[PDB]
Amino acid sequence: IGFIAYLFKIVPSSLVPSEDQGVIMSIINLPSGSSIHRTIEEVDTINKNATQMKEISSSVSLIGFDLFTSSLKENAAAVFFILKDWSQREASSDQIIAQLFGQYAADRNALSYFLNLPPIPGLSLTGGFEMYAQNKSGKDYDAIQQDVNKMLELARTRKELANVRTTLDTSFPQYKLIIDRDKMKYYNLNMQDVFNTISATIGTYYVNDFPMLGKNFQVNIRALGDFRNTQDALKNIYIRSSDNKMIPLNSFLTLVRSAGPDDVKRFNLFPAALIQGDPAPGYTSGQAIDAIAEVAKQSLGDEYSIAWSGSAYQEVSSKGAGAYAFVLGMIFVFLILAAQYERWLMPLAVITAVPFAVFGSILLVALRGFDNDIYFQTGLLLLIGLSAKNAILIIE
Amino acid sequence: SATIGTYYVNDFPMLGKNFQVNIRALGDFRNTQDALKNIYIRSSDNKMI
Amino acid sequence: IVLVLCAVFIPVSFISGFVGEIQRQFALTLAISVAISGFVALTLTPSLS
Amino acid sequence: PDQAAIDVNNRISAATAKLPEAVKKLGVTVRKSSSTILEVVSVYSEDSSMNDIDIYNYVSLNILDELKRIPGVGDASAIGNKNYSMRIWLEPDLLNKFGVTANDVINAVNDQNAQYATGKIGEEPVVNKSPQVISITMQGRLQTPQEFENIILRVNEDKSFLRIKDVAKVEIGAEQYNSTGRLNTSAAVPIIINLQSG
Amino acid sequence: TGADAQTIASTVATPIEDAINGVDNMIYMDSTSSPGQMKLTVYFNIGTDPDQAAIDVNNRISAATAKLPEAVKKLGVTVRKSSSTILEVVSVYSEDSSMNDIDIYNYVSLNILDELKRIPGVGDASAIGNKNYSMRIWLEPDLLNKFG
Amino acid sequence: NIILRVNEDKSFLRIKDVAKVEIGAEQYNSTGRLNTSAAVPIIINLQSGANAVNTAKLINEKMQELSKNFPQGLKYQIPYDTTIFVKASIKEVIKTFVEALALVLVVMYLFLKNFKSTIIPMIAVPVSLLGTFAVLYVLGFSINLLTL
Repeated sequence: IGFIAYLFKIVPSSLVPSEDQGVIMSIINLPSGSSIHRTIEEVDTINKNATQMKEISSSVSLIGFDLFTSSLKENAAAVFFILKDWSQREASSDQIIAQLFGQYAADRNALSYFLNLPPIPGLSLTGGFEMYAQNKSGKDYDAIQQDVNKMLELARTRKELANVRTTLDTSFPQYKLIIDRDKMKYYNLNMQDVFNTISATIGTYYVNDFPMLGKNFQVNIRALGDFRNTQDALKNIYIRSSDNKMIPLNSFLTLVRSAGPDDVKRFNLFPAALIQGDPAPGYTSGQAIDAIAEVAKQSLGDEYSIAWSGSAYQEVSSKGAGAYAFVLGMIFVFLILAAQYERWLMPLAVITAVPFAVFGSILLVALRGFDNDIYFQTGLLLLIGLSAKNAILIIE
Repeated sequence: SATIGTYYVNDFPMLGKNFQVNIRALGDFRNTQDALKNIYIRSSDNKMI
Repeated sequence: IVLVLCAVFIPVSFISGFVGEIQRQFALTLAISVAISGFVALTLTPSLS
Repeated sequence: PDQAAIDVNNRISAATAKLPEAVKKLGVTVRKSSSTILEVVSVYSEDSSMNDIDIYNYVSLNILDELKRIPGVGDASAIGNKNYSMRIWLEPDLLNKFGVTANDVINAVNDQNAQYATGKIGEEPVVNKSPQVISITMQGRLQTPQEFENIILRVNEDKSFLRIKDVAKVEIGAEQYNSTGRLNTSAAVPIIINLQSG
Repeated sequence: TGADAQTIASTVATPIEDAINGVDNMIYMDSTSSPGQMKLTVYFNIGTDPDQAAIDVNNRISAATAKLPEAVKKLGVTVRKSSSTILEVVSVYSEDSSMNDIDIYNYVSLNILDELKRIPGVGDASAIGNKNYSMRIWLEPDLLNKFG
Repeated sequence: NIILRVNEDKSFLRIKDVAKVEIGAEQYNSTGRLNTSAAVPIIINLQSGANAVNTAKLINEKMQELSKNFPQGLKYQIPYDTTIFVKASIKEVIKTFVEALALVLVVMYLFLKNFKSTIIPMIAVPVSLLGTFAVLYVLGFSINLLTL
């Protein structure tokens, strides 16, 4: 019994083992500033290098599309690699992922993470765990940015975590327009007219629909290419005052550069970032989750509170339920054995066979290196039943 | 509605949440029954009535 | 034997959750299978033998 | 109750268009009043340092949301109905003196204090194919009483701007002063909590 | 159409998030704001029926519509039962390369996407990109200024 | 040909003069690719509480029907689908079932010399399994790899 306790202590935990689904999804995140054509080039190069590997059969890419949030970002790109059939290929998915990482370690410009599909599709899209650093007392997202940077560094310091990354990014370049209200009104210009001109010339202005091939399609108005680019747009645009005099927009509008986050996320009414990490090879999902929780508690301040999602939330919420079900089943087995046998004591002897089955299961799993998981607990429950059955044969 | 009553023009930001902007005449003027005398309107001919 | 097997499987039915559904699938399947097999052993098997 | 609420919501959704402009702007709310009160947490200022408005807004911003988080709390709502608002107090005598009516003030406030959209520089339909795309941000919103006081109603023939500060007094106050809540002598705001069903 | 994510989050997500808060059997809630769009995802317990969950979310948002600042743009507001799982991805690719991406996308959206939506057991069928036909009008600022 | 101004010479000023009009995409930001070829990938979200395999069969059939009507030089490929994994796993589990049944037969014959003694429990096995399926139908529990 003591050995059973020790083995249970030493066995790693994880909700579900990593499965080889035959599809490798790669998330390519170009720097924030870079536009779509750069991502097209990088994704094409990634496909060209990957398709050379024989195990990978075909690749389907989603350029300009953020896979996990479904957002449409110019820099983000998502690439799925379809492997050969399991019978055909000899190298498992994880080995191909490692080979691809080795191949593309050289590419400094583009950050690429190769991840296997989650064993349970429903819980989450990313195979790795999902952790959120909620800031209860935060004020601005730049503070969040440097705090999560420290947290991510300390996460990569640990061995139990691999491919740790954060969705939040405040390095995006932005332009802030400052309206000189005094001068604008001195020019007898309505604010809304100026902002309509800005929206139409720089952005797309949806005016109304027009009919084509039956369905109604939008009509959009925008400036022509180069005029938007180079930060000199305002000089070319003109707005007419109430006196019917052309007024260049550069007179009362100034464009000042700045940096601010593109995407802003809130979780349970708290600004937060999304920290997603893939458990390192040789360590299970439970170990990685415990490790990242510890790193979050240490590096991040006491203001930050960790919340779970997807598979990590399932595991953290369902911990101990298996043990509770096991003990409840044992007590009901005791009661039914006592009822059938009509003697209180003998059910104790019947139960005492269960520890042998539990010891065998845990010992063999520990020897094979397998980790504790839901399937392990179900197996333990059924073996509780089978050991009991052997005990009934002898005691009756 | 702007002088005697409250006119909800638009929202303004404060403490992260949007709060109303309301225009009303100073309470001293609108309390009497003769409040209408002090109020004036433009007659669309650049004349106050 | 059938009683001991179904008794251990019954408490699984009550617990609900992500683990609850997974364990309950096995609980139900094994329980019904053992029940039918026990009925067979009680009745059909001796007659056939 | 959920079925009744959803059909009532669906019907008022179709009926919303017929209503006047102001009702549509404020919106029509559908809720279920079946549940009864569980308690009435009254928050009072013993020293009277903070007036009813501050107590009501602090409770709404910081207290109410926390109580909503508590499990089993179906609803939480204060009774004051006095949230913050940039009240602009017009002075008819000054308005008459400066030749500006309330309609001009309404137009100026509506026009100047408003955030509209903007595009992004360097988007894909470009010959240049610029290295990076930069998103234009243009707020155009006022958030302080000093900023509101600087709204320009009219520009005189002499180049001196007429502003709301000349013809009104701007301050932050409650949206409505019709109600007041007092526990004993001290002012307060009553927070009513309805138990979650089941 | 256009805006910054910070303002959208703080003004829109929070008043809606509190309104949703307290919904029956919500394991967790998350919101994400992007330039021109806001996405709010609400999750529920495994046993909770997503249909009744959507009904209750609609009830709560209706009740709290008073504290809502989404009024500036009412052209699109959606509450949809969402499924994380994607059954499959179908790539419609032209051999001859005669049709460019825009034409292929428009043809797919017109013909195949609707029929797939109809097919039973399909919760949603969507195509990446929004490259629908549109009557783009490219203003020329030089000529626009020249003609007044 | 939309008219902007009369021009007081009775010569209308039209949008053609100040802008160029062309039909194009609403947004050109995102593009999809299948291998080197360009394509529009459509993602099919399984409806909550729906069968994946049956839907996939329905989709594949419908997409074949539409493929009959595709314009010249158009092909469809389903690079990624979750139904293939399910089918492979189910077939593997069936093979495991057959192997286990054969092993049980061998053990039973080894222990009980007579053939009849071996078949009698072996013919007791199918009735129990089939009854399990029947009660699964009564209780409305979907067949999973867990059940197998």
